Amino acid sequence: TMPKPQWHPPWKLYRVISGHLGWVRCIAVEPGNQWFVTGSADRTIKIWDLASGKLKLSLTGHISTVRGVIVSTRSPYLFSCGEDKQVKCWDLEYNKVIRHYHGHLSAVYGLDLHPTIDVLVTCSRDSTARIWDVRTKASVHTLSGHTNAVATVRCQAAEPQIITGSHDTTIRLWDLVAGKTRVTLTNHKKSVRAVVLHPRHYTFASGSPDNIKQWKFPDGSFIQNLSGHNAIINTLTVNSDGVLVSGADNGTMHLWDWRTGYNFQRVHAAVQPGSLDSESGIFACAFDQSESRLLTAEADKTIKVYREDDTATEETHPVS
Amino acid sequence: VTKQRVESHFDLELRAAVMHDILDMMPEGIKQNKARTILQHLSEAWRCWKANIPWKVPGLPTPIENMILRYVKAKADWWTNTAHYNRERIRRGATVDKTVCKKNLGRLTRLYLKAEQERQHNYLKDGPYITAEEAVAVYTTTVHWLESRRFSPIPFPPLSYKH
Amino acid sequence: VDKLNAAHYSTGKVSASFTSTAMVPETTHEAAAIDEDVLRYQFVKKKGYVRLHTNKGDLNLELHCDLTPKTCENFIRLCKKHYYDGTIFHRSIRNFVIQGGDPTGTGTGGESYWGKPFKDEFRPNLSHTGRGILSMANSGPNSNRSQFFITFRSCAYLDKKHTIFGRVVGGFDVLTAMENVESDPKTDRPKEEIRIDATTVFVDPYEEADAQIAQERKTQL
Repeated sequence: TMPKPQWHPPWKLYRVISGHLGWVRCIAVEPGNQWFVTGSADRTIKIWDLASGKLKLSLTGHISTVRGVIVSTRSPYLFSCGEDKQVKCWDLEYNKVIRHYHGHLSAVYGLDLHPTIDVLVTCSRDSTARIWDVRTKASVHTLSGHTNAVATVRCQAAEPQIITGSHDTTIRLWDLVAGKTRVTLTNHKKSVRAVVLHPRHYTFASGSPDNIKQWKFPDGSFIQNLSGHNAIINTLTVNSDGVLVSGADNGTMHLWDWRTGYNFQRVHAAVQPGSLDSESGIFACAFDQSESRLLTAEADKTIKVYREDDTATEETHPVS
Repeated sequence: VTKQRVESHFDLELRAAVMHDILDMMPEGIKQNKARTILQHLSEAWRCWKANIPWKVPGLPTPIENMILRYVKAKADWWTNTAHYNRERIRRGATVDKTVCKKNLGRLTRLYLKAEQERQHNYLKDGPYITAEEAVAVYTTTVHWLESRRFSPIPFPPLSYKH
Repeated sequence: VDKLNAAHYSTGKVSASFTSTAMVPETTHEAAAIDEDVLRYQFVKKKGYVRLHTNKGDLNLELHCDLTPKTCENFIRLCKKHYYDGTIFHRSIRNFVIQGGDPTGTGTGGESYWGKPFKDEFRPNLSHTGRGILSMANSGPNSNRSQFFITFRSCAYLDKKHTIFGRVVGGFDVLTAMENVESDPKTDRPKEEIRIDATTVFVDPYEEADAQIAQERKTQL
């Protein structure tokens, strides 16, 4: 029912970090694969060297969980956002807050910086999202309409520029400038938390308890229903070679190929020493810039780092 | 958010996060799983963690129990870490208050009594740590000393006692 | 706890050892051991077929051992104990019932297979209507015993009161002779002793249950 799926070598766990004192809610990578940022519910924000796996820095911004961060590739800025109703921006030469965009009403849940228009787009459990001027603390649009907490946003240059998925189980595509709803999709049954945009196929996938779904831009054409990783899914991350990663809620991490939707690996990770298994979980993922290694921030205060498997061949690992 | 509403706030955020997560995943109790009752059980699990009493209600669908344990572990750890931090403030003199003094006293004792209950039961399960050689050495050496001090052992206090 | 014995919830030892310190930490959830005979009854979905050999003749017994599993199995275990041999149908009320099940033949005694007076199982569908209703004589709620009776016709006032386990399907003329017997209008006792002489349990649905259960135990082992 499909052309024979390609062969991607599996992934093996090799390096494990344990430095936080709470859940690790979000994690991002620096433009040049030298260091990655972590934001936790311990309220810290910790910068780590990507090579030596050593904690380069820690900074005590928030008042509660840091629910999401993002590093600027057009500046030495780093934007944090947390359930303290507030969003902050750090200069990373002087390591300090430089402006704070007030305005939301409840816990921010996630955010993204638009690659070319210098704005932020942040989603919040207050049933909205907003578009922020970078510098001047100006919000141009309250992208509104989701009947509940806008569980995530991703933004991109092309039309449409803003996709937001929610606990209303809907997905919504917005025109940025008029700040208006353009299109809705409502295929899902259970809330939808993870949306990811392909780098070179003008497409995007959304995850929910039921299973992943795939769509074609700019319209919202359903494509290809991906099933198999039946667990509350928390982040989707896609790689250069079409490797697509779904981190589930309960630790079970699943891999597939983007083209055929071929679930070709299940990794089922082991918790730290002191953590009961029931505290297992995955909360965010990110491939490095060079896309060789993979970071995953788990729900037991640890950051696990997987590497492409080098000893893999078609016979070591056949495709079926 | 300000130090007043920190507790009430974080609580709100936690209870609602629980609601979203499970009572959108666990259902197939689709109508309403009596979420309100599952949250009553949340509160009770907390209470029992605070009072060091094994809370074990058997009929719970294990995945629901898995969630509840994830969340109580989160909250109790937050509790602790904020206790560490407030006590460091108060020892550093930084600030005064008539609440954050009594509150922290309460929290800090409860943490202590939990440590103790632990350490007693551990002693019972792991036997006297003072092996037997050490016990006999100490005992015998005391006796040597006393006898070499001609110490008349005190006698149980007679009733028609002079003093 | 094997895979069949994997209950629906955890034993709770992780929960206890977590919200308390006096107990040793265990960090793996362990689901419970579900059950036994109750598990068995999930396997017994088939009926039971017994030929009662009485001094009047044979009675073919159909039993929804799927629907009243404890009742039917108590009866079937007293059957393969042959606990009904010598027992008499010590009560007969014309156009009401014939009632028996006592090695004492007095009607006031008897056993459950486990000795334990067992719980009453009336279901929405089992109603004492028509001839051949085979319902438990119990002294009230959940008091079930060795005592059982057949209704001679529709007796719906026994519904939600007397656990039917099945029906009569053969021996209609046997029970016709039974309903023709004189019984003492002050003790309703048959003037001719009608007695269970022998038991032949053709199909033992709990046999097939135990077979499948033990096969799965062997295969998972």
